[PDB]
Amino acid sequence: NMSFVKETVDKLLKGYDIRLRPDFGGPPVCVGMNIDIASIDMVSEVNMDYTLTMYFQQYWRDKRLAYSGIPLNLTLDNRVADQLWVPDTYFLNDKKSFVHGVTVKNRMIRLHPDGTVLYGLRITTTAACMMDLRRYPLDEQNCTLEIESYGYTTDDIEFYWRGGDKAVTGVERIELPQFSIVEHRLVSRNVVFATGAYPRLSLSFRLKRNIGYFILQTYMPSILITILSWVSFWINYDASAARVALGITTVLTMTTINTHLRETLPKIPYVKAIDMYLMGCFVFVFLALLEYAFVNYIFFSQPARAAAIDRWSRIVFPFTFSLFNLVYWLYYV
Amino acid sequence: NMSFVKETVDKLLKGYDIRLRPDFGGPPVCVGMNIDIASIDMVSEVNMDYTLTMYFQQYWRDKRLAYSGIPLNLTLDNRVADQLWVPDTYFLNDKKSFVHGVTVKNRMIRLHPDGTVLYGLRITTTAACMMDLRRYPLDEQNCTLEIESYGYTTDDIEFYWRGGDKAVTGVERIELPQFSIVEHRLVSRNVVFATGAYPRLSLSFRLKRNIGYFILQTYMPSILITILSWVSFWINYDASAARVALGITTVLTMTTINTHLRETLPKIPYVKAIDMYLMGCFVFVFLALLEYAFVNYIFFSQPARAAAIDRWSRIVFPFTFSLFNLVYWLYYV
Amino acid sequence: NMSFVKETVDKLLKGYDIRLRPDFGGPPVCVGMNIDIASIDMVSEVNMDYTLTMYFQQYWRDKRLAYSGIPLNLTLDNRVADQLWVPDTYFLNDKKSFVHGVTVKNRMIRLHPDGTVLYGLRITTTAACMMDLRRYPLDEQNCTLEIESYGYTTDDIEFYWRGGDKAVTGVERIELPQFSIVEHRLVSRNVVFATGAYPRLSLSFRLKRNIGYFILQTYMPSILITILSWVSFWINYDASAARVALGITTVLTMTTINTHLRETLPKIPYVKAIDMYLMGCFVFVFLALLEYAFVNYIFFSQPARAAAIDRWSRIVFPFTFSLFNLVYWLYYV
Amino acid sequence: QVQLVESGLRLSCAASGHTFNYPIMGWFRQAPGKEREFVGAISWSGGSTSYADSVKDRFTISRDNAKNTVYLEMNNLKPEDTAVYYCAAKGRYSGGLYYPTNYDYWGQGTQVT
Amino acid sequence: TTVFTRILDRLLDGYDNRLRPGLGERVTEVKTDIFVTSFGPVSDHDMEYTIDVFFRQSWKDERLKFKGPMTVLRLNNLMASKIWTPDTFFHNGKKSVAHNMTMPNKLLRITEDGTLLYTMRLTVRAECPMHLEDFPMDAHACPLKFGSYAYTRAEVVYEWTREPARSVVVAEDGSRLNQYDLLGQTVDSGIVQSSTGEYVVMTTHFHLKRKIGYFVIQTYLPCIMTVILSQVSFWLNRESVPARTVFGVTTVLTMTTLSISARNSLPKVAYATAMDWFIAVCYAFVFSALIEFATVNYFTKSQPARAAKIDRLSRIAFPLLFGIFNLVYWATYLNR
Amino acid sequence: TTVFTRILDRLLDGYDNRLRPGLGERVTEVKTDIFVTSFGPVSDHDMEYTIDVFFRQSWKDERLKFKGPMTVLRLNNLMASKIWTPDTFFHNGKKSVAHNMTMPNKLLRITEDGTLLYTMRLTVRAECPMHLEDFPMDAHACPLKFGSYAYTRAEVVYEWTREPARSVVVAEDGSRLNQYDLLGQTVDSGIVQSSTGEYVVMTTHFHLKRKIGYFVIQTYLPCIMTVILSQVSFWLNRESVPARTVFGVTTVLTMTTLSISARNSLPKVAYATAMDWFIAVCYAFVFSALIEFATVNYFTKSQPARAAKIDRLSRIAFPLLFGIFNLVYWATYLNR
Ligand SMILES: *[C@@H]1O[C@H](CO)[C@@H](O[C@@H]2O[C@H](CO)[C@@H](O[C@@H]3O[C@H](CO[C@H]4O[C@H](CO)[C@@H](O)[C@H](O)[C@@H]4O)[C@@H](O)[C@H](O[C@H]4O[C@H](CO)[C@@H](O)[C@H](O)[C@@H]4O)[C@@H]3O)[C@H](O)[C@H]2NC(C)=O)[C@H](O)[C@H]1NC(C)=O
Ligand SMILES: *[C@@H]1O[C@H](CO)[C@@H](O[C@@H]2O[C@H](CO)[C@@H](O[C@@H]3O[C@H](CO[C@H]4O[C@H](CO)[C@@H](O)[C@H](O)[C@@H]4O)[C@@H](O)[C@H](O[C@H]4O[C@H](CO)[C@@H](O)[C@H](O)[C@@H]4O)[C@@H]3O)[C@H](O)[C@H]2NC(C)=O)[C@H](O)[C@H]1NC(C)=O
Ligand SMILES: CCCCCCCC/C=C/CCCCCCCC(=O)O[C@@H](COC(=O)CCCCCCCCCCCCCCC)COP(=O)([O-])OCC[N+](C)(C)C
Ligand SMILES: CCCCCCCC/C=C\CCCCCCCC(=O)O[C@@H](COC(=O)CCCCCCCCCCCCCCC)COP(=O)([O-])OCC[N+](C)(C)C
Ligand SMILES: *[C@@H]1O[C@H](CO)[C@@H](O[C@@H]2O[C@H](CO)[C@@H](O)[C@H](O)[C@H]2NC(C)=O)[C@H](O)[C@H]1NC(C)=O
Ligand SMILES: [Cl-]
Ligand SMILES: [Cl-]
Repeated sequence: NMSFVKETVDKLLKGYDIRLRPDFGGPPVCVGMNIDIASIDMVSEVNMDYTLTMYFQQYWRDKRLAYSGIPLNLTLDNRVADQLWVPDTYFLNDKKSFVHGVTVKNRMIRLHPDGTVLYGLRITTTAACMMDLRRYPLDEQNCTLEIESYGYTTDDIEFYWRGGDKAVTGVERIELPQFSIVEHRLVSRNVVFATGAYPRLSLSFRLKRNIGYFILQTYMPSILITILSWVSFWINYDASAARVALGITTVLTMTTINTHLRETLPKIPYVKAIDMYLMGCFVFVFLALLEYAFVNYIFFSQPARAAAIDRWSRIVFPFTFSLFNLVYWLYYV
Repeated sequence: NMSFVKETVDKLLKGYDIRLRPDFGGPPVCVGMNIDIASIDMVSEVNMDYTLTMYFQQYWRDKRLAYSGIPLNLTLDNRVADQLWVPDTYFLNDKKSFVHGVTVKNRMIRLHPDGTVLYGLRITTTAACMMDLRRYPLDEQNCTLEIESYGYTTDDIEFYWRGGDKAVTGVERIELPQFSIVEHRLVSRNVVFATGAYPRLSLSFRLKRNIGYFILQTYMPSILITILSWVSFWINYDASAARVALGITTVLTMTTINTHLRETLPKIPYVKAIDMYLMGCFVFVFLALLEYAFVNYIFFSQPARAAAIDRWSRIVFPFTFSLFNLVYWLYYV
Repeated sequence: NMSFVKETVDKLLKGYDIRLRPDFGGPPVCVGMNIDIASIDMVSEVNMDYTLTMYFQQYWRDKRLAYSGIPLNLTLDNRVADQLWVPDTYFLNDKKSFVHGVTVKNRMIRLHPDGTVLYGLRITTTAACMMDLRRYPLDEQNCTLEIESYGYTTDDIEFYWRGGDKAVTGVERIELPQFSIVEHRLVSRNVVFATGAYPRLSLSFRLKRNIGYFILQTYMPSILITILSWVSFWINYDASAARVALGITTVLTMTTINTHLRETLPKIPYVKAIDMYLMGCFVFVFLALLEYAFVNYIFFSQPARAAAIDRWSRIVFPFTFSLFNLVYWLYYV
Repeated sequence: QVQLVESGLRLSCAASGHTFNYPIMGWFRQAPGKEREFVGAISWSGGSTSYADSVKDRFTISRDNAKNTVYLEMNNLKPEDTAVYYCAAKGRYSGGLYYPTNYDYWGQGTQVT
Repeated sequence: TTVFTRILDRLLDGYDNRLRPGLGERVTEVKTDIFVTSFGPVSDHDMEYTIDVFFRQSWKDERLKFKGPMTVLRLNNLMASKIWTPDTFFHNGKKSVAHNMTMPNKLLRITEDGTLLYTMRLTVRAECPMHLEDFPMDAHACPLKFGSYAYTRAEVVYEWTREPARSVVVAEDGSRLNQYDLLGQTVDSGIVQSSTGEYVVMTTHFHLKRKIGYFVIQTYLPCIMTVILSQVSFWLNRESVPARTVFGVTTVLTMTTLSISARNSLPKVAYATAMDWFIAVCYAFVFSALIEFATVNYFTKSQPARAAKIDRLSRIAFPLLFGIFNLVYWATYLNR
Repeated sequence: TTVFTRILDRLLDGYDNRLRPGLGERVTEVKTDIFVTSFGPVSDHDMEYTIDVFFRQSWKDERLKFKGPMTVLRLNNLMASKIWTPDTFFHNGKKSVAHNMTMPNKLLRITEDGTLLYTMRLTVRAECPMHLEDFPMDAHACPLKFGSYAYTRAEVVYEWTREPARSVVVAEDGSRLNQYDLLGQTVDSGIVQSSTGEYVVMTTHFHLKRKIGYFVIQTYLPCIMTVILSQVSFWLNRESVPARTVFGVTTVLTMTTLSISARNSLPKVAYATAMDWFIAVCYAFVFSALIEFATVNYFTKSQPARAAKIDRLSRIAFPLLFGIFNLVYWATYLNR
């Protein structure tokens, strides 16, 4: 009977005090939390953040809302959430959040006969993730979400993951364009500020970056240009114009590659692994041009010495480049 | 006397049903519209839209608001607009709109003794303009604003331009740096959807792009480089280094121009007139280098044939480039 | 005694009709205005607008708010501004404005015993400023802020600057990154639309662009490349490879400078002064390479004539470049 | 500041100075027994034109920015056109187009009959 | 007029909008249709698309049954804030807009027998996970899923207002696509399961195919002509060492410029697209042409016959291999 | 349960939130402190910085005394909307955010004697006027000033809740700076005057020092090596005219590429930074090397001794001048 259900619902909210938490002045109210991760959008190194869309559910008990005589769980219109008490949960490390509002506010209130309240929201939040891009693009990041109570201390409210380690779902279904989620972790703790101790839940992911794109587009061109720089050692030192043209155009190509990578890669103003590799390649081609200049200086008075220097360079340059690559890839992997 | 005016207005609003349109259940209500254009701030080919700021005035009659004893047209505070019936006018092709709200909401309500309401808004609207850019930068666009009733069919509401062709004013206030308004048009019609037939007004502008910037910045560099590539035909064929350097560096200069023009120009992913011109110039410089390659191949055993090919190139290339330019500039203009 | 102040405030607001202006049906209300400029952030040439933050103060008199027995000026909570009549002031040439609202609505209401109301707001506004860039980057602009009444014509409201020319403060303190403020001006007038005559206040600034950055960055590289182009005249005319390499590489460098300086400069597509200078420099390097073409073609049979052409070019090219510079720097400066 | 001069059936208005702050030029005529009447208006830049209701298809307004000139050619003159003519400049945010008060700088008079 | 005011007030007398129609008795049944007014831009970088629609819902609520002179009441949209409406949301939505100028773009209509028609105008940004391996010869199926947020399948079900193919209608002029062709759409319904229960979901897939002309005229043709240029070097004289060296090194520089340019328009993905493979093969060919000249120049003095043979065989091998690779590449990626 | 409801109702019985505490009798003393959870990004282009704070205020309102079983009421944030709160604002704030997910991030606590503790979580974008004549070796002192918008010094005053140096506390892991080092902070208070009266202002300066390694590895070293490469040309044979011409002109082009790239990372100011001077001097050196080759080549067939002399003197003159310039430049900009 719709009249009976209406009477029960507006009897529950008759003298309800939204200003007071359940069991106000008594023991803390326990709030369980569940998360369903719908998607993880753009991870950003320039902005040092990640966007996350989730279904965020909170479960608690409010004895003022217990009802009898109706053997059903009452899914109510979401607007009734403006008349109940709900926990003041917030995300410490978020920078911009919103609840979706098309075609209505993506909010759910479900009541149960013993006063149990289930409260769902759909949130897109841009949380802050500190990145350590010293080893970029061979880096591994750890990005978190910090769930906390703003007003209530541990004497008023306590959080827990409802379902243990199964509380958060949808992580294995996530696919990222540039990363791959190695692992995710759930943590429960307390944090003390000058105003008191508050309960804290933490959801962390460990992201590992994919290298194939970089191995194809930011390392192979530089390696090929450096190898092309060694072609000049096999040309006779008589051909001055040929060797000078080859060396100086190799330097120009290296400069072009570096300066366009600077504006293509994310603009992170400190040194990384890719920067060291590109600098090493630039130094190698500069040294090949320097070697030709030295040989050209002496090849008239001492022809045999210039020929010997060219022949030794043919061996030394590839071997030293291989050694440099070996040290680099052992240190950064 | 403030009290008499206040009681008159309170009487007018007392017993007023906002949920019902004027003459509800009877003949349709007629709404007259004026637009005074403050500006067209932006036209975007990347996003295919344009931003427009306007003063939008609506005129109608509601007999429930007819008042006597005060021979003055009551200019009321904007907040009173929240208590009356207004038409549910919308713009079908708008993506993002707002009513200016500093220092107060830019809204005006004025009443007349016979119950005639004048209702004014100040609106910035981004409206979608689908552009055929196949002739860019020599293109001509047509951008429209569609004004419709969302909820009321032709049985309920009727639109008209108040003042005929003088309804929309301020067209001369439009200052687009790269376009120039050719003509604006007013149209009135009906549109049928699965829910019914609705009145429609349409305000359209014709835009002509300014070609001078593109001639100075895009066509002249390519023309000069293509001409420079013909210098090779006047250099003796024994000078292999000079002619090879000239040809390959003209190819590199054309490639640099095209690749940088791809970034500088708005990203319109299909073929336009400028792309055809640049590809034609690239083909021309490529053919000049090919001509030298052939001449250098055959010049050792048949000097007469090589000299003849050089002499004929000196005429054929300028003539063919002139013909290509003639066809292009006759087709696209 | 807070009770007496509370009852006085309640008495003032009891029976108060916010929909009617002071002296409704009588003489117009005179509103004085002050502005304190706090910053001018970004004078943009792409969008042709500027951002301005200010403290906007309005003064008027309302006898309905006159109180006695309290020898104080009542600074009230800003929410009481929602219970009074405030002028419908708006900025006629704004594109997007807001009133700051952290930590609360940045707004002030101060009442005086005789009914004088002081109403303060803190506003950040983006305002349109149409720019004549035909002399860029040697240009001078004039940017305005227009203040008008949206609903009340001159039969109801009047505007004036409070303090005369001292009304607007903080202009001398402003430090724009790329301009310098030369003079600001205050104007009061009337403006007639089809709906009637409205009061208008106008605050204008005159800006002169700083040029030293462009001299060091935009003009000198082009001048140096053009000077380097004349080195070809001092190389022997039989050295084909050296002279052709020099000419075509200077053409490539000039092209690189132009294509990468169009991106740095504002992307407003029409001609400017720097564009003309860059095109002149491009034409000069092009003509140097063409001159070598002539000399190379002629020198085989007429060495004296070719040497004469080179010797004359060594004087003609710098002289004509100096003449071009003289005409340019007299036409624009 | 914009200085306006008149020349010249045909009339020509030539302006000098800060013609960018005043992008719109307008023609007005004053009758002894009436008020000043709007005749036409031309934008310096875009070239868009507006005319009065009683001067359509008879008077025409054009512009050449090369010498900063705006031209008004008059055809099929009628006896009701005996008035003293003026050319005026209107600011960018000066309001309506048909009202002489909105125009800042006015030219000198001219009799046509 | 006052008659209709009385009827409207009588309808809302004791009405409880917190409760769905037929709560505790039956299942609320909602019939839906979509009129797409414009299929907006598709973004590969954000993996999403935009779409503007009229979203129409219909259901039955006996509490709003009335009787009067008119059969249907076409009410103002504010009335919809006083009755129960479905809480439909788009599962893959990202940030949608319920349009609000100059009034809320909503219509509510009540038939005399209690049928509610509720329509609104929406701009929906939806996520479209794309597999860009075959870029730019890739076809996509961008989805749009909607359903109830709080009511499970035991309380609220959704159905298409007519046969499912005819319940999503795209306007004739409604296509804001620049680099895609909208081939068609398929329409379906199903059940989804979440931790809070079983829900009904209504799905539409829009099938798109990228247009290739821009990339051909911007990337493929310049790269092919650069490779042909690099192979043209084999016909120059072995004696002109500076000429052939300048040819090879400047062709490498041109290929580097072209590939750097083509990298900017390519979406950032870990895997290699088709364009990446093409660019890599062109780069390898140009590099090999320079290495071939170095080899020929090595033997040009001591073994001239070998140098001539290497040049002569290269003049055939390089074009043949490039033609074979082009044939294989286009055959693989065009009849996919 | 009902006891606290009636306590709150009695507290709000007759309370006027339009009147400040102690109005007409004393000065409302407000104590303030700030907990910086993260010092956000600093932008040179927009001349601003972001900062995320817990902003805490505390004052006394005699109208809000109570007696009950508890000494402190730790209430909902909505209660704060019903009482008088200070109208604090940030004098150089640009566009700040009071966070609102999932509820308003505010807490109000009332003590039995009438003491109010009021805390909110904010994100503030604030102006930081930067002098960039020493870029990229520039240090800045970004301010943050706050105070009452409407209440003059005779009505509301502000104090730091403890010692001024200990009232602004930065979290250990709260530093989102990639380009700068947060050296420290200075905390002060003062008085400002304006057209409306005299106001108390509270100031915090955050001292930032830019990190230079990125520009050393990206701009300074390539420019230095390009200049050294240009000066290497003096050691090539004079008879090798095409070689030396190609060397000089291609080095000029390489310097042009480097200068263009380094010119996009600079902030768009209208004066000369340290980077601009370095780049200009390097450009001049490369240009002068090419001019020197031209001069030497002009004398090779008429006065070979003079050409040899010019080359052998340039080989010493150019490196010495470049080294002296580098010593002066780094001594000037690094000891500063
Ligand atoms: C990304 O980086 C973050 C750090 O920034 C990592 O987060 C840490 O994760 C570890 C677990 O991997 C956490 O350690 C665990 O903390 C629990 C809570 O500690 C609080 O509460 C206890 C009382 O319950 C107090 O004693 C303590 O001081 C804290 O206040 C503990 O319960 C856990 O105990 C486990 O280990 C101990 C032995 O060390 C055993 O005896 C226990 O039985 C139990 O197994 C544990 O100590 C740590 O707190 C997290 N730090 C933060 C700041 O959140 C993420 O893991 C990382 N992401 C990924 C994917 O790895
Ligand atoms: C940026 O560009 C704007 C224009 O777009 C310039 O604004 C103009 O500024 C001048 C002043 O420099 C304004 O001219 C002044 O207008 C005053 C008001 O005029 C109105 O009211 C009078 C009646 O009082 C009417 O007759 C008139 O039609 C207007 O409705 C006048 O009072 C001023 O007169 C003063 O000078 C004259 C001589 O020129 C004397 O005879 C007077 O006695 C008196 O001293 C004056 O005419 C002009 O109106 C402004 N234009 C607009 C559109 O607002 C800015 O100055 C410019 N910025 C900078 C920094 O230069
Ligand atoms: C054969 C095989 C070869 C292989 C090669 C492989 C090569 C591989 C690569 C190699 C390149 C490695 C570059 C490392 C750069 C580190 C910079 C640094 O730490 O600076 C610090 C000190 O520095 C200073 O205080 C001054 C820095 C500028 C000095 C310039 C000297 C120029 C001399 C010219 C003489 C001209 C003479 C001319 C004569 C004719 C300051 O650092 P910070 O401020 O704390 O911030 C930095 C940290 N950050 C990253 C977070 C920003
Ligand atoms: C003096 C003389 C002066 C002359 C001046 C001349 C000036 C000339 C100026 C301009 C020229 C302009 C040309 C424009 C071309 C546009 C592309 C095109 O055709 O698209 C069409 C088809 O496209 C395709 O099918 C793409 C693949 C085609 C096959 C390419 C094979 C290359 C083989 C190389 C072998 C090398 C072997 C080397 C051996 C050594 C249409 O495509 P769309 O409609 O855009 O989209 C369709 C998308 N869809 C198909 C996925 C659904
Ligand atoms: C109302 O909600 C309660 C609590 O979720 C439901 O009871 C659960 O039912 C599931 C059915 O699979 C069991 O697995 C749980 O163990 C039950 N929990 C408890 C505490 O009883 C109840 O069934 C729901 N009512 C209806 C009509 O669905
Ligand atoms: Cl598209
Ligand atoms: Cl930073």
